[PDB]
Amino acid sequence: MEMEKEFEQIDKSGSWAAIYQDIRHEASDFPSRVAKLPKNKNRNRYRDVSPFDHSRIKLHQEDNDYINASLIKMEEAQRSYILTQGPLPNTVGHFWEMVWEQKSRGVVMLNRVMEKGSLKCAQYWPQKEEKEMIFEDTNLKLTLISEDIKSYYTVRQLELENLTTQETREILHFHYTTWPDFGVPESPASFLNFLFKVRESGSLSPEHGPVVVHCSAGIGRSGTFCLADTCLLLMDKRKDPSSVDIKKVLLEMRKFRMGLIQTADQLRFSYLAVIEGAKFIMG
Ligand SMILES: Cc1nc(-c2ccc(C(=O)O)s2)cs1
Repeated sequence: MEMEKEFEQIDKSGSWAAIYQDIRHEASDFPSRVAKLPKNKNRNRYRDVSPFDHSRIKLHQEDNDYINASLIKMEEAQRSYILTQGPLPNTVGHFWEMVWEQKSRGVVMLNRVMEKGSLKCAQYWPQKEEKEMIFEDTNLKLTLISEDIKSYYTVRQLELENLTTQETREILHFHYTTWPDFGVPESPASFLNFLFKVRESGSLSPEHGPVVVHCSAGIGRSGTFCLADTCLLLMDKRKDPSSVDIKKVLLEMRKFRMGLIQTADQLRFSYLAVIEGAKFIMG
């Protein structure tokens, strides 16, 4: 496994940060005029990244189409993903209008609501069956239908209504619940267990809209979920599977959203995720 020799090289030489900065240095910088404007400044989780203007998801409202989210389109792999900030209290309604307008089936959440003592997002889904949520500003109802609580994650069925017209759709919320406060998980096994369960739902498949995933600054794990999925997929696609170069794939994703993969631990972990996984894919 070549990636693996290069991986092991790197390990022995203590080069993560140095490879990491290199990618940072060659990354893509694109304008983000929209995020940065006065009116839409209440709409951004702070500290947070900015959606480039060429890639941003447009809301279908005629007065502020703004949301902190991006479309990542991977031509080779035939995968698209929407990456976004954990919603704020003032943007919960926005988040669900995006999910509706974009025909998504799944939402993936890679963090806890509260971490390291602070709120990392607003509690954006109903906690109980009997108590649904109404977002008057975007005219939408959200009802919890079922909950499946497992050892590392939890999966939920949701029913979202478009109150203007009466349509309803099922949305599945996949939540990874055991990403440690500090660092990265030792083994990627649960992480890969989790990615295939999402795959299995149909939420990443071309017959649905793009999967919405949330990455919130100081903690932007989602980059890894996408990076990992795209490489594995390409390994199943090409003739020469050893030609998949995660660095290159990463930079490619970076043309669409700034700063995906937040650290050298996270890059290392990304290699790990893939190597295993590939290995499991061999049997
Ligand atoms: C059939 C599959 N092959 C791979 C890989 C095979 C070999 C690799 C390598 O040696 O680098 S990656 C992943 S899934």
